[PDB]
Formats: sequence, structure tokens, C-alpha cells
Amino acid sequence: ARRRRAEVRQLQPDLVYGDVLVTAFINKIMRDGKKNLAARIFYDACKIIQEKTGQEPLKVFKQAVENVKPRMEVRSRRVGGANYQVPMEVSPRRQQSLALRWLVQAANQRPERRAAVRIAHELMDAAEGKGGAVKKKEDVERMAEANRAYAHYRW
Amino acid sequence: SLKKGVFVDDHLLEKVLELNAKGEKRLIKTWSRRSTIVPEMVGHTIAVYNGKQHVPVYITENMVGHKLGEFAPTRTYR
Amino acid sequence: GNKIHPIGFRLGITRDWESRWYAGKKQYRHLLLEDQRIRGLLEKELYSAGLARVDIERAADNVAVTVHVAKPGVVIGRGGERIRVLREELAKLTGKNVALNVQEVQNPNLSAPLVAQRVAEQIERRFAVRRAIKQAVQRVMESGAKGAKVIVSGRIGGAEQARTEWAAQGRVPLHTLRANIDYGFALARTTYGVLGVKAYIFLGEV
Amino acid sequence: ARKALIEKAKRTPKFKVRAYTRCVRCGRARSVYRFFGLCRICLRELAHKGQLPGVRKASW
Amino acid sequence: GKGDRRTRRGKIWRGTYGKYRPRK
Amino acid sequence: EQYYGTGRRKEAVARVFLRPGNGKVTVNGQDFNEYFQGLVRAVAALEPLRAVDALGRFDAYITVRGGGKSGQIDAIKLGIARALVQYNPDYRAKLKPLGFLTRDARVVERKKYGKHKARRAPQYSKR
Amino acid sequence: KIRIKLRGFDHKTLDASAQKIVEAARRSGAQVSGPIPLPTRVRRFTVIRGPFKHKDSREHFELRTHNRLVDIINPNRKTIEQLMTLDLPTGVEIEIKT
RNA sequence: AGCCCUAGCACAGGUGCUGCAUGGCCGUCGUCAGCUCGUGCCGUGAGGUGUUGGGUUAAGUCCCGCAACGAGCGCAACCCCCGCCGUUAGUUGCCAGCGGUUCGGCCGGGCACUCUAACGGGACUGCCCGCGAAAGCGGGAGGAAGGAGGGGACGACGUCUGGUCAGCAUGGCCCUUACGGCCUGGGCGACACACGUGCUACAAUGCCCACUACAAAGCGAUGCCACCCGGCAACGGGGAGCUAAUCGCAAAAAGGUGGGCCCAGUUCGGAUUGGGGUCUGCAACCCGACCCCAUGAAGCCGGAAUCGCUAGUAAUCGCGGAUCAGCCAUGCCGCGG
Ligand SMILES: [Mg+2]
Ligand SMILES: [Mg+2]
Repeated sequence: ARRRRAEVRQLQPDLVYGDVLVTAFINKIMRDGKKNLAARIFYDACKIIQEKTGQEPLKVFKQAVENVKPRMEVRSRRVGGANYQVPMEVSPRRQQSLALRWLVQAANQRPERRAAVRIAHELMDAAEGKGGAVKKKEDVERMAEANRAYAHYRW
Repeated sequence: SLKKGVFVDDHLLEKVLELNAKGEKRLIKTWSRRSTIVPEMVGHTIAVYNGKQHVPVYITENMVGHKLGEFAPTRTYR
Repeated sequence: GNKIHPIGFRLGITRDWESRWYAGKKQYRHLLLEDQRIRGLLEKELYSAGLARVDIERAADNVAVTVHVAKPGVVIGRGGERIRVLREELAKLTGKNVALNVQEVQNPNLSAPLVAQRVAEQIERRFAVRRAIKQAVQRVMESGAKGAKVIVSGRIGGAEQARTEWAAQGRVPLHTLRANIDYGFALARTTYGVLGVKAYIFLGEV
Repeated sequence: ARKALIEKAKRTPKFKVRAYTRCVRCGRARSVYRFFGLCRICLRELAHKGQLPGVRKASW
Repeated sequence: GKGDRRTRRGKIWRGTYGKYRPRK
Repeated sequence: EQYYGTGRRKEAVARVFLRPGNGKVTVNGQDFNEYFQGLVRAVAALEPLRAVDALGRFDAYITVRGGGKSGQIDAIKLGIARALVQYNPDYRAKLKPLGFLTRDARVVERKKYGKHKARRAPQYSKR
Repeated sequence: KIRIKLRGFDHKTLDASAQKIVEAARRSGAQVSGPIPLPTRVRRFTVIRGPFKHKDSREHFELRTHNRLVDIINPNRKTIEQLMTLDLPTGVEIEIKT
């Protein structure tokens, strides 16, 4: 991206809750280009947040995501003599992606044997604020802050 | 792997059959290593070409359906 | 080592085939080998005419064979003493009955395939490799052409290090499809090795 | 051996398995298209001249 | 999958037919 | 009585006739939900109606062949939309903002020689 | 009821040479069901450009048979005249049917 | 006379060496925005100017400025495919509309539609806002398509004393009862090892089995093989149709729905080896592929390193073709989901 600053490839809204942010999530779940199975999974997962909690799936989803967004992180930096992990803020597009990336990953690391459950639990456990996603979130926030000394370069 | 004859060579039987009207030969040389060894035409030690020379192969009952070159190996220290 | 053949490139617009005969998947192989041994004997035993194209047509046992020259009569005789010999040689190998037109190009220093041979000839008669190119271009450029260019490969003047003299004039837009550029390639079997000669003549448009 | 070979490939042989194609022009054993008797080389050649009827450069 | 001649896939992939993939 | 559009989408062609009233939708001689069964996105193909408020107060008869199930799904979507502009001039001024009217130009780009696959080149080892 | 095939390499001179057969069968015949163009039979060859190892970089050649079809429902000898002989095809083939 | 046979002769023949003697053809820097000429001008001269500069572009693309004014090889454009609409045309489309339908667009009836294929139309920064001296840049309307709409073909002066005498052509040199020829067999397939490019997996976003038109390029008359029967099958019988928009290869597979396995080196994975057979071919030991029974290996996602791709792309799933008796194709060139 030398020339232009690149348009953020827009997404079709969801054909259910009508939310871009959902399809975004669905897309991350998708494997070999099998969007169908991908979608089934996320919806069937919203069903295991009825059967389990009185709450509306969307609200849980939103609120878990909001819980896994980092605020700070260490971007690497070379200077002629050593390597410096420099803490900068996180632009809202990156937040969006890291969170949704992390959820799926955190979720596929879980034990339960089935797609739609792993998604579901994670989603719940992280809107409570105790996800294995949320681990690899407070870690990043912590890694900055510990390198708070070098936080005076930030280019 | 075939099943309509045994695709064995003319020039070989001519020589085997008409050798067995009383015949006990080892000096019997051949280049037809693709000819199937024929039911019980044993005794006679055939000499098979491997590309360089003819090998003294004395033949027994238990080695029948096998083709002739399985005994004249074509390369060295294998 | 780049650059397409410019006839090949243009057999769409701007140039048609040296064989306008249809057919199908068991004759073509043979309707070809013949097509070739024809020009096989023609190109060898008719060099002096100076034969540019050797256009050909078919429709089952008839064959058009329109041989183009600008020495048209050197194919004939003085009435018909040779052109009879030839319809004879043709149909002897072609077990069929051969037509056999003859043609004149009103200007032979627009025939790339001649321009080449001419320059080629000279080279064997130990000529001036570089002023040949200089001349031949000016010849072709003289006959009102839009652009000309000639190329010799190498051992130019018997040299031990193979070289490449080229010369041009006016346009030769080798990248335009509506170009109409004739392309001539000639050999040159000298004592020390083979040279190679290329000819390019620009004319065309819309 | 390319001479005694080009000839022997015109013959009819003990057993028809021993047959084979061979660029009738550029006398050549390999890559000889069945619809031409023509080595891909001695071919890209004629094709470019136009000596090959109806054969165009493809593009899509 | 694609390497077991005794799966169906095994035979699609190989292109062949038989017990484990018959011709309709 | 009748209306028409011709939807197309990447080797897929959509013959579409609507009729007023009911809500049912026959597609290649089948109910919508028999042809598009489990295929979670199909509900979108009839999105152009939900756009105009003709919710399910047309029937529609639809042949659709060529290529792909999901390409068909989008193909139809173009008919269902190109049909109603031709049963109301003003069916336009609120289908453009959503653009159910663009063809969708995109298509299997070509396999180039030397690549594996159009764009995917092979694997450089360098030593 | 006449059914005549027209095969070709040259697209422009089937639609040319065999649209004399939509005139010389209209002027001295009567009814004509126009030319119908049958899908083309494209024969692709693909050659490695050089004489040696350069297995990438190739050229593409296709020789394409254009197929054309003609039906006319007034079979007179009023027609078998220019349609007996009066020519402008030169690399065409024709199947005559009924 | 020819033509043939032996004894001579002139000659043939050599994939024998030289790509550092060559031609032709290819690859490479690189589809990079460059490389030059004519005349004028500056400089004793090699050379310079032009081609630098400021704005702009994908670009030596354009613009404004300037001792230069122009031009040539390049770039773009002229050709092919893909997108939208029209014209022409009915042994492929069809109740689209009505009649008959043993309910197979099959039977009349019709090209409306789809399509097949030939020609045309369409996009130009043309329109409105804003900035600018201009070129043009940011937005918006219209429109199937906006600002190069998406893919090709197309490779400048030249560089790598790049590649190839084994495709062919060719100077030179070396063999000419043999460095030529013809055959039978063997080798190009060897195996302590080591790199490249791939294929197949290591699983549950999975495997298996049953059913279930989403079709989108090609090949076929010393052939494609519908359909029958025999065989668990490979395949073998009989046998129809189509010189093939008509008949055949042809089932697309992922997908959908049902069922099953329950985290196991497993109903994951199919290497190895044993056996019995099919086919092509004079012939399948070395050296074919296919079918079936058994045998089931390593592999639980890979160190330091390192490859590809910016959109219908990558990832994933099948389809065909070329050469070809058959085939060691998991390769190659192509098609779509
Ligand atoms: Mg000075
Ligand atoms: Mg080898």
C-alpha cells in the first residue's frame, strides 16, 4: 500500500440480525471457502445462548467482542543497537479484527467436541470477562505498560 | 498378468520338445527371457542372457509359472 | 530474444493465409505434406523468377497454385515450353489435376520476401554488408513506402565475432495490428557460415 | 542416428507396436501432433507464416 | 481419503470404477 | 397479468415471471425451499421484494440454469428486481440506493500458463 | 424441404458465400428458414515457444471450424440453377440433404 | 531402355567435437518508462541541450514553463475473451400463451425467453458541486458498466561472450570392413545418502454409506460407447444410436438431507507386503496400469530457515484435452463450483 490508503472492503449485512459485524465474524469462522457450514455454526451457536442464558445472542456477542478489544499494544521497532517494543494505542479497525480473530482462535482451542458449542461457551465466558481470548488481551495490554519506558519513541 | 496361453517362445519349445526325444543338454543358450517356464520341462539347465552373458540356471519343479529372467538378474551389487 | 513473427501476429486483420483450403481430421495431414512438397519443388526449381508468395486453393482434386513473381515470363518459356513442363511435374507427384496461374507484382522493391533474397544474394558475392542494407532500405523507401527496415545477423564480412547490423527509415510500428507490414526472411550460405536477413515494409491502416 | 532412423520410421514393421509419428519436416521423434505429422517446433514455424490454413493465435 | 482405492473418493480421484464406486 | 426480468450472474441465467397476489415461488418446477434447501443465503434472492414492500404479494415463476446454486441465487435476485422496474417506472428510485440492478461483473479469471492457477505462481527455492 | 450444411475456418465467408443461398433460393424459390449458426468446434494447440528447456512461456494456437445451417421449403429446379452452379465459396464444404 | 543382382568408382551416412565460428528460435533485467534520431543552439573536445524543472499519471501520460522545434523504436490505441442493450437467423429454447401429453418439451404449434454466433450500440472525464493557471485531483447524478470496468495477445536501444551444433539450418574440424548400419537381449527404472517441485495425510469446520440436476469449456466412425446380459469388480458378451448444438465419454465433486463412528494412531491415514484376477500389446522378469481379498507403516500440524497470493484473488472441489496400443500424469494446458 504505497500509493493509496486502501478502502476498507465493505461487507454485506447479516441476513438475520442485519449486522455487518456478524458476517465479519462468520467470515473468520469459514474454512476452505465453505461459507454455508460457517454460517450454520454461528447461528446454531446463538441457539446455545438461548438454551443456556436468558439473554439475547446479539447483545452477548457485541458485549463479549467489546471485552476482547485491546487498547494498547507493542509495535516492534529497530534502532541501530537494539530492538524496542514500543507501546502505541490501537486504531478501531485493528481492535475490531484482533478481537474477532482472537475469539475464533480462543474458541477453537477449547475442549468441547463441536463447532457451535466452542463458539458459544467462549462467547459467554468472554462477555463475563473470563475468556482465553481475554487472556491474550490483557497480556497485550500488559506487555505495553511493562515496556512503558520505551513508549517515548512511538512513530 | 495374462491367462490365454503362456506367451512363451516358439524357438524354445521346438528346441525343448525335440530335445526330449532323448536329450540331456546344458549347452542350451537363449535370449528369450520373457517366455514363461513350461509345466515340468525341468532337468535341462537353460542359459539365460542378462544383456551381457548367458547364466547357467538349473531348473526345478517349484519354479514353474515364473518367467525365465527372474533368475538371470540384470544388474550388480543390489 | 523477444518479438513475435509479424505475419503470425497479423493473420487476423492485415494478412491472409498462403493456403485458403478447408478440410478435416484425416485429410489435412496429407493435404498439408503435399501443399509443402509443391513449394518444395517450386521454391527450389523456380528461384530465378523470384517467387514471393505461392498462394494455394483446393476443392477436391483441383488446386489453384497462383505462383506470384515479377519475372513472370521466366516461368513460361517464350510461348509455353516450360509452364507446360511444370503443370507436368506438379500433377506427376500430385496424382490429381493441377491448375497453375502466374502473377506480377507491379513493384518488387515492396516485396519484403524479395528485398531479403536480393540482399542475401549480394552477401554471397562478397558484397558491402552495410551499404547493401543502406541501399535496399532506400530502394524500398523510394517506391513510396510508409516505412522500411532491414537486418543482417552475423559474421558480417566473415568476422569471427558474430554481429548485427540493422537500418531503418520512417515508421515501422511493429506493435500496431492495423499495420500491414510485409515480412521477408532470406538465407545466405557463404563459405564461412550462414548469415540471416530480415525485411520489414510498412504501408497500412484503417 | 538421425537418417537411417527417419527412413525406418516410414517402413512397416515386424509387429505394429514398433510404429510411431515423426515431424515430417524437422525429422523429429518427440512432440509430434497427430493432426499434422509436425514437431511443435517445425509447426510454430509454419503456423506463423500462414502456410497452415485456419490456424490463428488464441487469446482470452 | 483420495488415496484409498476402497473409498469412493479413492476412486473418483483415481478416475477408476469398481465395487467401491460402480457405474450408476 | 405478467412481468419479466433476465437476471444473470457468472455463467448463471435467471428467467423470471412474477404474478400478483399469493407469495409462492416456483423455481425450475419446485417450491423455492425444495431447490434452495439448507442453503442459508437464499432468503436474500427475494430481498428485492422486501425492498419495495411487495413482501410476498406476488407469486413468481422462475427457470434458472447455468453453473451454480449460489450464483443462481444472486441471478434470481436480479430478475426479481429487473422484473418490477418493468411493472412500475418509479421502481428504481429506491432499488438504486441498494443497487439490486447492477449485473455483478465478476467471473472466474483465467488460468495463465506457467502459473499454477491464474495468479498463484509456483515455489521458488533460490538455492 | 432442403437441409444444406456449411462448415468453415473462415467465419466471414460462410455468412458471405452461403448467403447467396438466401437470395438464389428466394428469387426463384419461395420460403426460407434463415441461416442457423451451429456452435464452433475449437481445436487448441499449446507449444513451448523455444526449441529447448523453457517450460514456462508458451504460445497458443486455435483452428476453429465455424458451422452454418440452411433450410428452404420450396424444392424446385427453378432453384437448382444458381444452386446448380454460380459460385463464390473457395474453402468451404457442403452437405446436401432433404 | 528401365529396373533390379554381384565387382568396382565418384559418393553417401555420423544425435561424433565446437552455442566462444553461426542462422533461426527462446529465457533474463522487464511490460520496467525508458532508449534514440533530424535539424538548430552550447562546448577546443568526449559531449550537452532536446529527455532537466514545477504540477500529473499506471507510464518520456498529459499540462504549464524553457535554445529549442519536431520525429522514430517504447507506453497508450488498433485484435481476442468477459460483463449491459439492440439487429439479423430457428431439428438448441419452451404452457411464455392455448390444444392435444402413454405426462420424456414428446406431438402439433411458436421464437417471445434462454441460448448458439455474426454484426452493431455503449463510457467521453460528456454532466453537477468543490480545488487548480492548466493537465487533472476529491466528491455527487445518471447508468449493466466511471474515471485503465475485469482478463488476455502484445516484450523498446540493449544487457547477461545467457540457452540450444540433440529439432532443424550451418563454417570448421575428427570417423570413414567403422565414431556409419541392422538386429536380439540389457540400460536410461541402479541406491549408504543429500536438495528441488509436488501429491496424500496427520482429522469431528472430519471420515464412511445412502439417497438427492445446481451445470459451466472439450473429445469422439482402424472411434465415443447409450441399453441389455455374465461377473463383488477390472472387464467380457451381444447390440442400438450419432461424419455428432441431434447420439456417446458423463457421475460433476464440494453442497443438501438421512443415518452411522465419539476423540481412539481411531470407521483418522493408505505406505508396505501376500494372494487371486482383468486389459493393451509379438512380448508386461528386469520395467505397465486396473480390479478384488487380505496386510495395514510413518504421520497427533512440523528446528533454523523459507514460498504464494490484494478479489471472484488465495484457500477449497471436481471436469476435459494434448502426446497416446496401453501407461508409471500426483506433471502439463485449460473449465467451472
Ligand atoms: Mg568545458
Ligand atoms: Mg530419465
